[PDB]
Amino acid sequence: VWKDADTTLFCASDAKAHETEVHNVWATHACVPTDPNPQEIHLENVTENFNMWKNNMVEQMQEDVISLWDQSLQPCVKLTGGSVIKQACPKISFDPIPIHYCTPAGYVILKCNDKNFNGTGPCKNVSSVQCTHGIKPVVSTQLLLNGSLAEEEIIIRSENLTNNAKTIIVHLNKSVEINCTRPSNDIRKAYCEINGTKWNKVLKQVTEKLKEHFNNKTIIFQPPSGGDLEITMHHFNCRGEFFYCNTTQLFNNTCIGTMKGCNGTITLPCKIKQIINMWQGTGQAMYAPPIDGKINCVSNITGILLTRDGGANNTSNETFRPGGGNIKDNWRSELYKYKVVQIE
Amino acid sequence: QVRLSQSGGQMKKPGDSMRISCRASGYEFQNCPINWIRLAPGKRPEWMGWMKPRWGAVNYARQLQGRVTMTRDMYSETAFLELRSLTSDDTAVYFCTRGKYCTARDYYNWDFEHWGQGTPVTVSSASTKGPSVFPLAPSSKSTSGGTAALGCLVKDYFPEPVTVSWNSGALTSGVHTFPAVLQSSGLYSLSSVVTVPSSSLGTQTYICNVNHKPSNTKVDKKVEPKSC
Amino acid sequence: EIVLTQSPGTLSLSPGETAIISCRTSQYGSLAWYQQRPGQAPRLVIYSGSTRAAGIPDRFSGSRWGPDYNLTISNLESGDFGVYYCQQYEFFGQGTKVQVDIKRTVAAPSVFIFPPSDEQLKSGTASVVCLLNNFYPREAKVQWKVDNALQSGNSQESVTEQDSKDSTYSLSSTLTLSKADYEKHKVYACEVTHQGLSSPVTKSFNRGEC
Ligand SMILES: *[C@@H]1O[C@H](CO)[C@@H](O)[C@H](O)[C@H]1NC(C)=O
Ligand SMILES: *[C@@H]1O[C@H](CO)[C@@H](O)[C@H](O)[C@H]1NC(C)=O
Ligand SMILES: *[C@@H]1O[C@H](CO)[C@@H](O)[C@H](O)[C@H]1NC(C)=O
Ligand SMILES: *[C@@H]1O[C@H](CO)[C@@H](O)[C@H](O)[C@H]1NC(C)=O
Ligand SMILES: *[C@@H]1O[C@H](CO)[C@@H](O)[C@H](O)[C@H]1NC(C)=O
Ligand SMILES: *[C@@H]1O[C@H](CO)[C@@H](O)[C@H](O)[C@H]1NC(C)=O
Ligand SMILES: *[C@@H]1O[C@H](CO)[C@@H](O)[C@H](O)[C@H]1NC(C)=O
Ligand SMILES: *[C@@H]1O[C@H](CO)[C@@H](O)[C@H](O)[C@H]1NC(C)=O
Ligand SMILES: *[C@@H]1O[C@H](CO)[C@@H](O)[C@H](O)[C@H]1NC(C)=O
Ligand SMILES: *[C@@H]1O[C@H](CO)[C@@H](O)[C@H](O)[C@H]1NC(C)=O
Repeated sequence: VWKDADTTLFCASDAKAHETEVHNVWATHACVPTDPNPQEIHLENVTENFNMWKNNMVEQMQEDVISLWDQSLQPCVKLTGGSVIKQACPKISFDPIPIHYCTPAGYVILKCNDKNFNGTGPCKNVSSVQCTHGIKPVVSTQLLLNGSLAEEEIIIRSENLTNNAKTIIVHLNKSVEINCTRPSNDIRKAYCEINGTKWNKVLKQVTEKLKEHFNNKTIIFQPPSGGDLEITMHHFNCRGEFFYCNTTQLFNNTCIGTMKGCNGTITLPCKIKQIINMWQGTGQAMYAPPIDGKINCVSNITGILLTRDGGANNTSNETFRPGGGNIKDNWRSELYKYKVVQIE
Repeated sequence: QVRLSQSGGQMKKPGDSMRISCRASGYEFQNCPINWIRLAPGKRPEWMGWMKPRWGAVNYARQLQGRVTMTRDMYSETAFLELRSLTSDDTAVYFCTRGKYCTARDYYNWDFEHWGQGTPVTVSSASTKGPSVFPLAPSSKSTSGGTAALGCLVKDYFPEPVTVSWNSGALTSGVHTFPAVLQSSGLYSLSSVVTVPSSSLGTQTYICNVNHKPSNTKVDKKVEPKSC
Repeated sequence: EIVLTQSPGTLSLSPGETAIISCRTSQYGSLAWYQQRPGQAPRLVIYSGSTRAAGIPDRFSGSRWGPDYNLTISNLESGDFGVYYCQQYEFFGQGTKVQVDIKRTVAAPSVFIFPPSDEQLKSGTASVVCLLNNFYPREAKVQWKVDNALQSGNSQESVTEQDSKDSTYSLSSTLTLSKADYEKHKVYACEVTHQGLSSPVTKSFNRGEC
């Protein structure tokens, strides 16, 4: 017999002790080496309830990533709480590695294996593991990058779809590469490339899936209504540099319905900023100009963060806008099938 | 103790834009969404949108799209509301609100325990229009042995208010002056009535005195039985 | 899109009595009740259907039957009167005004109808006025009939405050038509139903004839 519980997890990784890359260094001291032969026990005739939106594993990972970023991506100047902090800010080696989260003695992680599991409610096919899969602590807004894919159908995730204040996570079943590049020889200017044939077909499937959740209403996408640049644009870190990419073209209603002309390569305008709003929760940070040469990162778009327009209208359509900003949601998108329980 | 304190009331014209502020205190400002709700008598409370201070993320009510803007200043813990292209329909008391449940890890937005004191905003034309005054005639035959009703219909004026007296205030008994109604035209209308002995209809003169200060209008109208 | 239908529009009650306010929803979920006193910000009374907010006495209770949520306020005090709203997410009901009523014997209204004045008819519009004078209780229904056809959307009503002396109410109803529409019909009737009347009473006039 067991029961739902919360405890202090430990992390595991395949970090290299010789590596100067920031995630490797952190993991060397914070984590233990992974298990060569992991043990998964499928629980027969067992039905468990889950809730990805109230999973405290997310809280611990959040603390870890903040700790990672604070101790590794130090600004030249930190503007926070009326004060000003000037530090050394050397260029770093930056590339997220997979981090496993595991339970100590007396505790075990339960894993939901239902292929269409939406994040909350009962799960029929449950297994028992010590550690989660390898999760890369990728910090981004609007688009979830380099994450896991849904096994079968596209899955809509929300604590409550009828509540316009709750975040919506669209979990894709097919990756769509995003190829972002800052060329060699304005040094702050950059761009991301996406195959519009692949993206629009996926986006069409997203609208159809959303139709199933909102009574066959017309599904419409719009740009963000407002907010800081970190959320009104696709914000992410590539090779230590903070990227801001305009996603207006990524959500083209014209291409997902008269559907002729947008069948090619989509190029999003990006800019590398040295003055940023920190996601860690404080204020503004200042960094050195970008490194020289070719700055490039090819990522998998594996998820989308959305917010739905509220209001006492009466139309037969729902409007969705690229969301994000709550980085805890990023971890929720990978930790959704896990929950900690205590043995007796 | 959680507090929300709002800026002062405003008078606006059609076409103007308005900006109001809501200063928060007593809690961690960036942990909870701030909402804007407006109240107008005779209408449903209307949610205009929420704003999350962390990144300034917003969600605007669909029927206000393109007209409204919500921002915040993190240092002063103040939320700001802007509404453009004002019309008469925007006349209301504007409130900022916050949910009852809010922690550093979780919140529920919609149980509004906390309200600002409200910011009244009136949107109206500078123009004024004096009332038309029509008699509400007694009746046909003088039914000696009963009481008769007569009055004045005070129609199509703007803005409020008009007042009505009878016989320069000498007649008060049985006088009823009704609260005005707002018509489809955007102009106001009301009636004032008085019940009098039917046997007095051929002896005593009945005059309603209509006053409308905004248009500098004072009208006297004698109400007498129709001759037929 | 959540449809909240609140009823009734107005409650006229005396201190010590009970107010019963209901809200019908098109969607289940957490429903809240708010109180707004005159010249004051709204106040959270009940949330999650039946949970009392802080400072709210147990005279306030929320209940639910099917899609119908009810706020019941027992032993009404002065501080209880005002307008009440139900709420689900961003949606609010139309509100229920609870106002103080002083009790007295039932009194049927005296009903008068006023044809348009010849002076107004020169302007192109026709206003027909029906007066309901000195009645109690406040609850009354007025219907307009033009050539025995029920009218909808072309009338406006107004009610006086309860009289300080005789504790009665009076009501004015105005039917507004174009001059062209007015001269199209003959019988202009206004029908009054009230507890003080054994049967609905109709006052009418025929156009043209005196
Ligand atoms: C149960 O889950 C495992 C692991 O995900 C999967 O391989 C297996 O097919 C599932 N079986 C059923 C009956 O769902
Ligand atoms: C997820 O499935 C549960 C169980 O059927 C259901 O209650 C909930 O509404 C679903 N959520 C979404 C977003 O589909
Ligand atoms: C992804 O899911 C959609 C339905 O949401 C389905 O039509 C499509 O075939 C799936 N693609 C896969 C499994 O590769
Ligand atoms: C990106 O997706 C491809 C196929 O979907 C996969 O082979 C690759 O490992 C992914 N990249 C990651 C997980 O970094
Ligand atoms: C990414 O884009 C750059 C420049 O557009 C190109 O040279 C490179 O080959 C691309 N990478 C991939 C994997 O397509
Ligand atoms: C986009 O992807 C499709 C396959 O999904 C491929 O056939 C096409 O050549 C790609 N477009 C470009 C411009 O590479
Ligand atoms: C994104 O680009 C479009 C180009 O049409 C522009 O209109 C929009 O303002 C841009 N958004 C931001 C946040 O800069
Ligand atoms: C959407 O696609 C159409 C046709 O390809 C194009 O004309 C339009 O500019 C696109 N919308 C954008 C780029 O926002
Ligand atoms: C995603 O993973 C690839 C290698 O698997 C890496 O080159 C890329 O920078 C990653 N993207 C982000 C945003 O970390
Ligand atoms: C959604 O909200 C309702 C109340 O608004 C609540 O009863 C329900 O449990 C919520 N659903 C989930 C999955 O949390």
